[PDB]
Amino acid sequence: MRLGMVIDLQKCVGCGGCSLACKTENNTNDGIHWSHHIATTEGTFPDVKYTYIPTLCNHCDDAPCVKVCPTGAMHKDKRGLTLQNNDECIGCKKCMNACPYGVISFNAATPHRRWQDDSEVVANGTVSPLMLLKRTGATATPNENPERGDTYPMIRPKRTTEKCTFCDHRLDKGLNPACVDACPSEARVIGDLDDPQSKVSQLIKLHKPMQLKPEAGTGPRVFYIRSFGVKTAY
Amino acid sequence: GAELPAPLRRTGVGEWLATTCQGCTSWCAKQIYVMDGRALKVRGNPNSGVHGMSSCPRQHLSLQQVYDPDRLRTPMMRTNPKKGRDQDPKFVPISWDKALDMLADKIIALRVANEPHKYALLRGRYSHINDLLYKKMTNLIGSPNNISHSSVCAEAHKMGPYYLDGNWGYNQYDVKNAKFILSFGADPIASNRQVSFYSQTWGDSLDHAKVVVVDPRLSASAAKAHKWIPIEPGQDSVLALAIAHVALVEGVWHKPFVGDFIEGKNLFKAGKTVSVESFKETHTYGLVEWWNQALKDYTPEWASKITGIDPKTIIAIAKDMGAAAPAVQVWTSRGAVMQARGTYTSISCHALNGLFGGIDSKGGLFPGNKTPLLKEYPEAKAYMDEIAAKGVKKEKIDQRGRLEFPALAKGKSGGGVITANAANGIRNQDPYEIKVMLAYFNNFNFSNPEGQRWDEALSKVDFMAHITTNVSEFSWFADVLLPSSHHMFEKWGVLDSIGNGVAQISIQQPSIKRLWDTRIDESEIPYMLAKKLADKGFDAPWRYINEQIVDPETGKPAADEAEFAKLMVRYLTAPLWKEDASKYGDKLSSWDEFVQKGVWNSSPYKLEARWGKFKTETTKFEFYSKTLEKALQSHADKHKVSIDEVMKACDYQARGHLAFIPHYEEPYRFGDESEFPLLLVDQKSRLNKEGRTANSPWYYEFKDVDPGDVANEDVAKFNPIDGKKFGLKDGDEIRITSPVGMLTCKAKLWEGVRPGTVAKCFGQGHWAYGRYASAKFGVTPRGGSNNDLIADRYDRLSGASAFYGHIRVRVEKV
Ligand SMILES: Nc1nc2c(c(=O)[nH]1)N[C@H]1C(S)=C(S)[C@@H](COP(=O)(O)OP(=O)(O)OC[C@H]3O[C@@H](n4cnc5c(=O)[nH]c(N)nc54)[C@H](O)[C@@H]3O)O[C@H]1N2
Ligand SMILES: Nc1nc2c(c(=O)[nH]1)N[C@H]1C(S)=C(S)[C@@H](COP(=O)(O)OP(=O)(O)OC[C@H]3O[C@@H](n4cnc5c(=O)[nH]c(N)nc54)[C@H](O)[C@@H]3O)O[C@H]1N2
Ligand code: SF4
Ligand code: SF4
Ligand code: SF4
Ligand code: SF4
Ligand code: SF4
Ligand SMILES: [Mo]
Repeated sequence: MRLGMVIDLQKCVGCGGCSLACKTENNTNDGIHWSHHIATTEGTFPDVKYTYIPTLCNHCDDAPCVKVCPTGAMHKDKRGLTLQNNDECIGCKKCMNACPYGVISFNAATPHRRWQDDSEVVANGTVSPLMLLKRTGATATPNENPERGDTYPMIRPKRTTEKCTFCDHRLDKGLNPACVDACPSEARVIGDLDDPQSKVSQLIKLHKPMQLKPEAGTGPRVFYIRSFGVKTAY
Repeated sequence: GAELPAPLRRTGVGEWLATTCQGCTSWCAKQIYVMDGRALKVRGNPNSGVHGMSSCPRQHLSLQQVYDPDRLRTPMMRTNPKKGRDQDPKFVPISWDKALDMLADKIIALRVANEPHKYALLRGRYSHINDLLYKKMTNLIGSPNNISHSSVCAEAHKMGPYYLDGNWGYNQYDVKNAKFILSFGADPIASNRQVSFYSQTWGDSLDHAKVVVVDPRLSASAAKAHKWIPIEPGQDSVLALAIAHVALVEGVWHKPFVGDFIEGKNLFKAGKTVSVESFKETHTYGLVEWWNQALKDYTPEWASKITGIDPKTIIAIAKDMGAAAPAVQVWTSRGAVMQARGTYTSISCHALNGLFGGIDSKGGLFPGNKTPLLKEYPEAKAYMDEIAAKGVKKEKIDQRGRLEFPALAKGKSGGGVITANAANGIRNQDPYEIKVMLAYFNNFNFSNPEGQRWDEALSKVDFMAHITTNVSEFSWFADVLLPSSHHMFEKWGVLDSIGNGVAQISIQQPSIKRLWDTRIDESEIPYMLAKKLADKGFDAPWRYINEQIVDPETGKPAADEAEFAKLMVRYLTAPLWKEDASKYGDKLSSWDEFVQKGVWNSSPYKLEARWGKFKTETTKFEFYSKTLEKALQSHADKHKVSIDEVMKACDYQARGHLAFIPHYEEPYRFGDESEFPLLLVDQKSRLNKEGRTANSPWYYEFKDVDPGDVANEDVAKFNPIDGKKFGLKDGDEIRITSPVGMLTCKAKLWEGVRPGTVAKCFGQGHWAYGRYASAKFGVTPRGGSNNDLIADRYDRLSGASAFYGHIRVRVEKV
């Protein structure tokens, strides 16, 4: 089994809804986005092309982040996913240097520290992050998703790395990744690339698949098909 | 920690509750995922026939609005009797009873003094239960001044559809079946009125539709289009008119809709008039008169000289649209039409929807489907006393209907709101002073052009109360703050949406326990205020509510605030769930089923339904708008002048016949071009939930999803040509100055900007709202406020404020 994702760039409108869904799903600290993007502008006016490429962990066939991890915290599971036992992460950052794609973040900052602020913009009138935290019963942020704790810390400790888990906790329940459900055009599809009849397997035979940095030799399993833009008419 | 054992796992077991998003007038049906009493996720309501589960990205930002750490938790009163941008209000907390006591005393004082018309109700956003607070309460008090925000929105965008085919309203666009899409400034995968559905369909549609986007900037939509036309701001109608000209010369109008020459031969030759009697129109009126009076001379070469567009491109577009007809749809955005002469851009662009037959056709555009939703509570005439009956006849504070403010909504002189001009009437106490103001869900100091005029106006109002979640810029000037329960998570309401060939009606309901000591703007607060007014000797609002707004099943009035909030929605939606709505769409068995599904869908639109029966003077699609002539004649007769004198008084160039046909108005411009060499291209952020996500950190974290923009910054985008000309580099702190004001932000060089323009998102520049949206709350803004640059100007035929085309600016570093 080799789970992976196919992203249809013609369907994609570059809105970031996938990345925002990832924020709500996985309780990433402010500034940490497991799902993100690579956007480029090319050409000189008036012949200008803008392209948006959504990015995530490619859950590689030959993951360097796994090979360099001294504790074994970063590992492959039986679905082909690259996951992390956060409890065994010593924050050495070797995975970040080994990953060619820059999709791993390091919790140098105390996650959700801004919610400990108890100042009020209008005293005894407006509320505060800390008060809102107390009112809702949340531990770190009122937006924290408890589902995440099924398989991974809902709130990660400082001095650990983290990245896209392919919403493994949702897959365990037979559900879809949050970013897949969040896409208005159904541009994102996941499946078993070892199953020739899966939608993903058929998509990359029906369309020419493209990968990010295949020359790095990791065998990424996020594939891009088609084109964000179209050739200019007239 | 270890993975949890299956009996203790939590993924997927929470509850989904239906509501409606209002980040834009798409008004998408949603479900909220709730666990441990907290809202954790938003998704599109799968039962929605318009958009299904599809959503734009802003749905997730909703979660940082309800859980905004700068929301008000209590009513407040200011203790600084002075008001002003420089005056700290020194708000202190008070009870609801005390806050409404204060407001109630001021209202009753107006009535005792026979000046009820000096009360004003200001409405920003709203739901379809607004009639009580907006209209009925206001008129029962005795005021004509229920002032919506419609004219700072898109009323100019309704002029074409109304005066050509009788629709004072918006259209849905049949993208799934389109063969040609021509967008004058619309960016439907980022803004406009069904971002979820048009984002769902846009990329797929490129395989069967040729798409041209006309916009001074390379928008997301233009980046996914076959042609980007980087029009000079305010010149859109030149292209629309030349397309129509070529269509006639080439003989490729849609004959099943328009008609044809009696003898078959195409007699339209460039520059030469045609006999009206030689053509037989079918469902249109005025084609030949339009040609003879103007269109015969709107050649591709004439258009190329003004716009720089290749005439071969104009010709090729016209032919492509002819071959695609009737699967042709022309979009207009605020950008094209919210200009001082923009009524005729709406008309000129929308005329193409008739000429190529797209109106009410497959692949074209058409109005929202009919639904049985009620929009008003019962008439209140029997509850109007003599004080109220006299007050409601006074001239409105926004001066609608004066010679220079026709505001011809639905064909009526003084028929339309003039939101931005209410500040001027208040400012000048013309027609009279406003002494008591209630406002909700609005922030006109920030959202209206030259909003400092609202700073001034509000500082001159004896008593104002603001119904709001946050202390926004408008709130700064309030005497009393009345904190609103959040519309999307703590409120009963009802909304609608159109697209995908259907109209839907969706519920708003509380999905969490109310966080703070707030009340629902449109139900609980007017209810509580009516009780307070009745306690003080004015019980007409209370009697109206208790006798006329009763449960559709039990016939009983509400027993308390919470019951009334739901009753307001039950009453207007009863035709959907109490009665059989099968004739219009879904059959619902009960109120509970309506709430559980969360949405009612109409049947699919019947194509060509309006052909031959438009609500125009002729009942035809009017290229020569007898409908508009009649409205202008009414206004002219009212003021004892000719129509031409109305045109002159309203700073339009049209005279004679040109007042009634698609024609070219040179765009109005303000300021010396030598001193102010750049044209502002105002745009929305695709992460703006109107003016309400600037206090959401996730907004800034992903701000570069706006093509060309920069995460965690407010940037103005310049073409590198102008960057070199003005010595600008990426990241430079800059000041942008217009004749009426200035702002500071950062510079970004981007080739997707037409040279000679500067493209900058509206949405930042808050100095209040919250700690993330401002640098120093109440003092110093984050980013720059676009509307401080935009001179207070109007499309006087519609009443609309102008946000585009006339704004000249200069830029400098630091
Ligand atoms: N993301 C987001 N979407 C929204 C909203 C929001 O707040 N945020 N608000 C909703 C609301 S209330 C409204 S009324 C609708 C409005 O939706 P629209 O009427 O479709 O237009 P705007 O979204 O206001 O965007 C204006 C566009 O016009 C362009 N333009 C500016 N000047 C000119 C010109 O002179 N000629 C031409 N051809 N184009 C010009 C700007 O670049 C910009 O792309 O959007 C709704 N959709
Ligand atoms: N330069 C520029 N100006 C524009 C636009 C643009 O594109 N460019 N778009 C214009 C358009 S299309 C629109 S329709 C107008 C809208 O203009 P407005 O109607 O003034 O809307 P907002 O700016 O969003 O202000 C709404 C305010 O309601 C309060 N509030 C926030 N959330 C809630 C809630 O849940 N309940 C209640 N009771 N109150 C709440 C806050 O005070 C908030 O500032 O702005 C317009 N102005
Ligand atoms: S949600 Fe879908 S359309 Fe939007 S950026 Fe992500 S993949 Fe693209
Ligand atoms: S994308 Fe990077 S983090 Fe993800 S599996 Fe590959 S090497 Fe590891
Ligand atoms: S930072 Fe953690 S996951 Fe990465 S290599 Fe070091 S121990 Fe392994
Ligand atoms: S698969 Fe899940 S963890 Fe990965 S980017 Fe999508 S939402 Fe985030
Ligand atoms: S912001 Fe507008 S388009 Fe986006 S989900 Fe909300 S209502 Fe729909
Ligand atoms: Mo609007």
